[PDB]
Amino acid sequence: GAMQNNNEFKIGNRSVGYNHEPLIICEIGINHEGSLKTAFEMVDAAYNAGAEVVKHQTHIVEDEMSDEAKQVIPGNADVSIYEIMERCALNEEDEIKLKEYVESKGMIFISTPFSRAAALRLQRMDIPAYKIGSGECNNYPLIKLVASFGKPIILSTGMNSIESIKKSVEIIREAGVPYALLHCTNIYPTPYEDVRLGGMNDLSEAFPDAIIGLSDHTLDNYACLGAVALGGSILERHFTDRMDRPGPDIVCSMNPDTFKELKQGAHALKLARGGKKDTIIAGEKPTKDFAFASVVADKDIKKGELLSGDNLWVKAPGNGDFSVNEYETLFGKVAACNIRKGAQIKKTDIE
Amino acid sequence: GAMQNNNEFKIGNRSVGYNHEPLIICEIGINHEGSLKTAFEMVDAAYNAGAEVVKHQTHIVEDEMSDEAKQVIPGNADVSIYEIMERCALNEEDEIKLKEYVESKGMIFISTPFSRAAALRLQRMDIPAYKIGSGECNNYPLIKLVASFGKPIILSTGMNSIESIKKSVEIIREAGVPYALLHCTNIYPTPYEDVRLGGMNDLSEAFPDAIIGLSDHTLDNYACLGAVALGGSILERHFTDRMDRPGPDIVCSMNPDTFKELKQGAHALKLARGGKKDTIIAGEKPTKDFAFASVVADKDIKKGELLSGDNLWVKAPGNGDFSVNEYETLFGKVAACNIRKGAQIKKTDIE
Ligand SMILES: [Mn+2]
Ligand SMILES: [Mn+2]
Repeated sequence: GAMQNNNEFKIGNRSVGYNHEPLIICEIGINHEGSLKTAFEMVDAAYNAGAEVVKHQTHIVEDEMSDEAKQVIPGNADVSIYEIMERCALNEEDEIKLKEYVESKGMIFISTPFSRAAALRLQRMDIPAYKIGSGECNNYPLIKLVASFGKPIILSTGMNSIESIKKSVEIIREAGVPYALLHCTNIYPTPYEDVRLGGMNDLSEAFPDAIIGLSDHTLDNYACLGAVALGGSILERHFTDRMDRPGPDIVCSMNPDTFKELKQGAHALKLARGGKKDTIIAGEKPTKDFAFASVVADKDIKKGELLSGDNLWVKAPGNGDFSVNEYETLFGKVAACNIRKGAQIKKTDIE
Repeated sequence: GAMQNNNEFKIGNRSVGYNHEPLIICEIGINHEGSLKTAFEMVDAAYNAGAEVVKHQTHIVEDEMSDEAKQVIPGNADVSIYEIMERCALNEEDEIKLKEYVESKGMIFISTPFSRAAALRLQRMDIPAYKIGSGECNNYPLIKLVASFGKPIILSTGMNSIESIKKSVEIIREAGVPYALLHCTNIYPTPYEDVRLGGMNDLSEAFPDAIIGLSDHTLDNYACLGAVALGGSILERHFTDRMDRPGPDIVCSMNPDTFKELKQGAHALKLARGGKKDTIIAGEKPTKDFAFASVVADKDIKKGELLSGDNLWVKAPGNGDFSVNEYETLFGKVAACNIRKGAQIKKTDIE
């Protein structure tokens, strides 16, 4: 039940929450490999595919990592995280041009700051909402800074327990900004078996004021579609204009075609999800009228004979005086006239 | 939580339940339009597509409907239900040949009896499990007969409230047979908005011993995929060898290609569904090691100076002596030596 709720906030003019259309975040991330030309090509592909939001990563290497980062390699690469981020990072001027380009296509630009310096850059740019990546979910000092900007926060929760996340949510609530929690697994790519969609329920139950979604790094749309069925309001996958691009995140990115498929599926499952079993569906009425059973004579019954389980049965359609629900209530009734085998039992057939 | 359970039973050698691979029932139904040749063509298409189960409908018109049925038209047709069933019904000899053909392809044959006579025919054939359609979900006399055969029952629950279904489940439990409940909406085709996947949860909560699934009549796989994400164990769609076939149910049927897509998606979502947020994923360890923050000097600190929020900050990677969680614990500590701006704070750097 927890995920079926009225929680909502706006990112600019776009309302997100269970009662709204799911929102797909196209995470270009570092997929541009440091090139504004490639980034624009990817923004073009997102726009033409029907995207509403393009998300960036804001990398200021000096403030985001210490020299130790030069000695440590990610699971999906063979060089240091420092080398990757130095290679892919857009400087401030280029990132400002990227935000302008995204907005010139009528889409929303948001980003993930990976540092204090990055957070401050985005505040100067006045972005409408902040994403906090799973690597920074336990970075309470950074979250406190970002929350002070007064914009909604979308918090990815991979690599963190509910217990760890509580401290971040406390900081966010204290700042008085609305927020979303995205369930996430940070393996690039993520196997289906590690997704644990049930994590979304767990988050929603622990944090009843949270908007809930999924950030994903599997190779396809199945996990995100499943998330929508569960009640997810925000979906995030990395995004590329084409799958032959180089880069460590390309492998789990969606492309224009698969984005379009996700948007279509998300809409269908937004419509199909939730609701209640007992809700009466007007469209079924012709089916109920022909398919439901009425009580019929199973033998010729003479006037004055007793109705029973031996001489009554039930058959479609549902327009007879007695429904199958009343079948046993007729036992012991007296035939008021001769009753023909196969005929519906009428109220006038009994005394 | 209700749908995440250990409930199970077998249909022949095939185990069904939340902890098993989802089972897709290929409901040929009346799609053969009364022709054994067409029925065999459809069985061939199901086999070659990878189907495990072919489901029939067993129609003995005299016992399933009274003469009133000649005056009533289904929502998805323009002739009487009587005319449709008389046209499509396979006689006993032909239905026996159909069961043999399905089994000769190594698939399981089950069927839905729409009458007492049909139920008795299937008992003579010794089918491994019985399906009860939504039109018969409130046909308590028929359910009592079928349950007496001692085989598992798969009960569709469209057009019926939880209250109505309780009476059928009582009968089933009394007979001592295991059972599944399929959530269902009986409009042909069903709009996404009428699916109400939440109905599955409602059933599971009301009937905690039930295996739970979805029977569907939408135009595509989205609803069934959503059902798998929720914990569904049995999926049913009508099945045709090709979509250009005539017949009132063809429109919402899956074909070989879309069956294959559903089977693939059902497997992915069987893997991805459920689980817990706090579960530790071994594969994320390299990400945690590079991405998590450690405490660093934010200024040159001279020996004897106090550590504080002004001269400390936090940065990746996660191999420093102090985690971001310990950031505030260092406030007021005394520098045991000169500490260089940007360096990780070490245990030997404090008194
Ligand atoms: Mn990511
Ligand atoms: Mn059906």
